[PDB]
Amino acid sequence: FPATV
Amino acid sequence: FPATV
Amino acid sequence: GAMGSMERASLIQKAKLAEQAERYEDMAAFMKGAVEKGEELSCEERNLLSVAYKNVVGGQRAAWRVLSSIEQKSNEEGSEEKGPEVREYREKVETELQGVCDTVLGLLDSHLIKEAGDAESRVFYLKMKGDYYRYLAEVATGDDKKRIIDSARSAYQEAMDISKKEMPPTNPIRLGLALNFSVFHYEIANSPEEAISLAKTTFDEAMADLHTLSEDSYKDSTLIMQLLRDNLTLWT
Amino acid sequence: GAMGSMERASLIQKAKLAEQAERYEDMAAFMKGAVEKGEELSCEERNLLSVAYKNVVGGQRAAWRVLSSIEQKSNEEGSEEKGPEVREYREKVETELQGVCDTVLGLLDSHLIKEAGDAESRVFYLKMKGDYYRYLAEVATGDDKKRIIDSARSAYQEAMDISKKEMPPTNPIRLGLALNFSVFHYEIANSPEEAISLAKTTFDEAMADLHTLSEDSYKDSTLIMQLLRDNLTLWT
Ligand SMILES: CCOc1cccc2sc(C(=N)N)cc12
Ligand SMILES: CCOc1cccc2sc(C(=N)N)cc12
Ligand SMILES: [Mg+2]
Ligand SMILES: [Mg+2]
Ligand SMILES: [Mg+2]
Ligand SMILES: [Mg+2]
Ligand SMILES: [Mg+2]
Ligand SMILES: [Mg+2]
Repeated sequence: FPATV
Repeated sequence: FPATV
Repeated sequence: GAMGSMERASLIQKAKLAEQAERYEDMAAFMKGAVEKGEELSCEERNLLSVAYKNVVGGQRAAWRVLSSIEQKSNEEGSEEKGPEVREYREKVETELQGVCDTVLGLLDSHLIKEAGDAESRVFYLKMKGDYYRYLAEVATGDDKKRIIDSARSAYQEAMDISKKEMPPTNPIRLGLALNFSVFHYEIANSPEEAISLAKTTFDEAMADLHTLSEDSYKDSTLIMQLLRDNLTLWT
Repeated sequence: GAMGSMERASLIQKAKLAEQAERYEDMAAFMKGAVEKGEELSCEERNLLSVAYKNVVGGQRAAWRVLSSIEQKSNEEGSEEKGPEVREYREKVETELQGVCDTVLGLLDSHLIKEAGDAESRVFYLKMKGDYYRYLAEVATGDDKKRIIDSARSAYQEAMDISKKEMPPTNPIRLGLALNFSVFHYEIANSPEEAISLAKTTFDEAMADLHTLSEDSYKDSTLIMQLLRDNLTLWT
């Protein structure tokens, strides 16, 4: 999965 | 801590 | 509210203890109680709220993905019929996840967003609104799916519009918003080119503003810039 | 019982799905429902029950230890009085932990142990009884503390007596029982010499029986033997 914050 | 199972 | 009898300051203190103990469901319940006291939240308090619910919903999303993959395998040609149980349990986790999202969105609508006037509070809450609609969109399949996606988009876009007018390009809230809206474009809206363009422009505009920052601010901003680059590497 | 309307086989299937999804509270609730169907549990089912509750109570114990340490620091000379909140929240986690232990002990007493006649079932359940009384003892401070410790000891001792008569010294249930009873001696009963003696004798008697085993059994037994050695290294 791509990075999120 | 010591090991337990 | 089960937290109605607890002092606001005690709820905040216990949220911090729960964080140290990695008790994120408790942390979220304490922060929900603090929000329901009706006062605006400070920067630290807003981040306690977000850390708590992000950990809770993150665990639910990870579990939903495992169960969804099992369900997909159980439905392909040649698979042995295993009964309704996989779907039922995926549905159980999904309903609990939706409940968490609805709770967060409820706190934002009653009444965090309407009282948030400074960019750092209002952008943060609108980012959260976009994030929790995005988590709803990840599991959505019904008549309202397009409306769920558009609700996420609309919240992200309002946050973006404010952030561009009222924050420097290195502001970590602005950066994290852009990171997440870019992921929305890639994973939810089927807009990989928009996702890539947003990540690239955000990174480059932040790079050009780093010279204005102290060492500590530089660390905060470059951390999120690296996540933008990580996604660009994944996508190109 | 909220699981009363679900088929036994469906509860077992969902416990396995919950394990894959790392949803151990759900796993434990499903296995509790399966036990409450009233039938004896197979070997695999007994281990699903134990894996589920061990993960749940393990998280509670870790959280309790964090909170207890904070509370201890807040009570030493020179510390700023932080109010009742640390104690209150430690007490909340402690009460939830005690509730889990009481639930497991309740399943064992109604009626798993009384129907367990084979050594592999009965030793396993008596080991679990000793383990959950040990977790109660870790947090106990009242008039009943010595009785809680003695309940753990008594369950472990009955399990040991059966295991020595009815299982080979390499049996993994027997080994894990001895490992845990040794930790009971060291950490609960203030008997480090008994703990060390038990770990050493268990290890040496298992070593001498490894020659009888297949490759797969050898792997199972040596894994637990290494834990015995790890504890001996920690303690000597
Ligand atoms: C900068 C992003 O979030 C914070 C700002 C300011 C104080 C705190 S304390 C905290 C916490 N996880 N407990 C997070 C933050
Ligand atoms: C040997 C110790 O426990 C098991 C014996 C036999 C089948 C299984 S399945 C399983 C599980 N964690 N799902 C554990 C076990
Ligand atoms: Mg008050
Ligand atoms: Mg659904
Ligand atoms: Mg644009
Ligand atoms: Mg039936
Ligand atoms: Mg107590
Ligand atoms: Mg002896």
